[PDB]
Amino acid sequence: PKHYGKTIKVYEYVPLLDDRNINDQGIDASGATIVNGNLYGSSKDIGNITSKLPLLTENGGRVNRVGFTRIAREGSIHKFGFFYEFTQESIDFDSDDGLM
Amino acid sequence: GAGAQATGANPGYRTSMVSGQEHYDVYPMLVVGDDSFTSIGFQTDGKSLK
Amino acid sequence: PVLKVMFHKDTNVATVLDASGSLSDGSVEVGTFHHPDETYPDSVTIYHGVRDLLYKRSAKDPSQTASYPNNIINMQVISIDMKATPRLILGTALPRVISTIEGKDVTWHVDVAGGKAPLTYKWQFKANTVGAAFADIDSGENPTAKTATLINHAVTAESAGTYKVIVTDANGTTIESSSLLVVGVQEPPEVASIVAYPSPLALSVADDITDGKTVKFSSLPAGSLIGTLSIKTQPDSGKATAEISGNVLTVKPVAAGDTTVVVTNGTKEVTVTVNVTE
Amino acid sequence: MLNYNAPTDGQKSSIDGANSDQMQTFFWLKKAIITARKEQYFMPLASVTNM
Repeated sequence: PKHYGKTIKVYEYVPLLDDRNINDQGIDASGATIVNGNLYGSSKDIGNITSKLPLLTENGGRVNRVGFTRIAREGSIHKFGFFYEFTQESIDFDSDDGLM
Repeated sequence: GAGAQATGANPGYRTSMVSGQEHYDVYPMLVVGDDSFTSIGFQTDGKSLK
Repeated sequence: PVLKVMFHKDTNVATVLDASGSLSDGSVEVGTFHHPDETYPDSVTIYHGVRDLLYKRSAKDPSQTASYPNNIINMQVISIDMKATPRLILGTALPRVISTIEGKDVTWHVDVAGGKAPLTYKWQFKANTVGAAFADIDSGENPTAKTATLINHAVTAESAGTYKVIVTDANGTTIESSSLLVVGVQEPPEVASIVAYPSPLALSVADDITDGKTVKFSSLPAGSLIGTLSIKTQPDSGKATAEISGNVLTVKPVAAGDTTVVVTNGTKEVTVTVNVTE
Repeated sequence: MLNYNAPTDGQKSSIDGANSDQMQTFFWLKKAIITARKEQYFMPLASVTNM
């Protein structure tokens, strides 16, 4: 639409378990704060999955927290043009009618 | 990193760095036969997970 | 940069050339202007500047000035001839934000068109800590810093920051672009088990007693931090003697007998077999 | 004659003063990009036993 500039933007919502998800909401099963909010990234290793599984005790509270992020993308617009010139004598005395 | 240490003679197989030294990976390539296992369901109303 | 314009009355040809340059054709000097305009860089081209300069001068003699009815305002007959160096433009720009994890290589590429050959590239890095300023990347340690493409291997948490590339023309004209790097860090997976490498079995078997064996240890979960290793001397010291310095273990076989050694980091233990042959 | 300049990238339009700036400089589609759920293969194999 007009009167809005030259840019369009959108939001992309990153899933929970990707490595793009970077935040400080994480709390591990021990209850201590940890750097990564997502439990494990896009890692297929069995060791990380086993170590970072969300385990819940019989009487548990404030054990596992997760967080989310979003990403924005943009695009722009441009303008092009060109022209040409002629004289009346050229079209008037030319042998070929209908040159234009 | 479960595999043996990978030197410069690597012909192009995937490696992962463990304790500052590269090591080869291992891949499952699994076969599951009939009636090998079952799922225990607790208050699940006949489904695997609730 | 400042450009200089010369006008030839007879042929109606206007020449745009650098400040230092000069022409002996017989033209006169009309004025000067900045090709990249300070306030409106992408708004006006050379044609508008030349027209604005020519509006001031007189029709009879381009040496002197005149009012409206007596200027040079017909731009259809006037031809513009360009002799100055083409302006420096950024064909390819660095991505604004790059996200990656620890231990992966990242690459930045920039392409610059125009200017006066040759072109020189310099890369700079600003730390993420407060009160930090741009500092040059050591080209000696990283040869790619001089060239257009910059490559970093096995980035860490300290590699996060802002990277800027500076392109310098032969005349000193400078164009630049900036990018930001975000590095995600995870907690160590914790030690599950420890393994022995050359060798899990029999170590190195040498008949000579003076020969010493070399042992290296590792923790299977990738990225796990292994603590300081300690050994437990076990029953047959007469058969062999084991001494550990840091991670590596040195075993000297006094006698030709099989021995087992257990090495621990305080939580996990490794059972390594020692075989000695006379 | 771009007295509009480009409000984004730090340039100022001519009508706007040094202090003020354009209220709106882009368009937002309000339609988000989302990814589908990963598919499962080992789950249909399992047979459930009541506890």
